[PDB]
Order: sequence, then structure tokens, then C-alpha cells
Amino acid sequence: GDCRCLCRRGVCRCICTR
Repeated sequence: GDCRCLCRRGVCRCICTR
């Protein structure tokens, strides 16, 4: 239920979990 954005290898992923 908590959203978090993270970037890896210059690719940004905004994902939500729990």
C-alpha cells in the first residue's frame, strides 16, 4: 500500500507495495 519510487541503471520505477 506504500508507494516508492526507485531507480536502477538509470531506469526509474515507481512501484507500490503493501
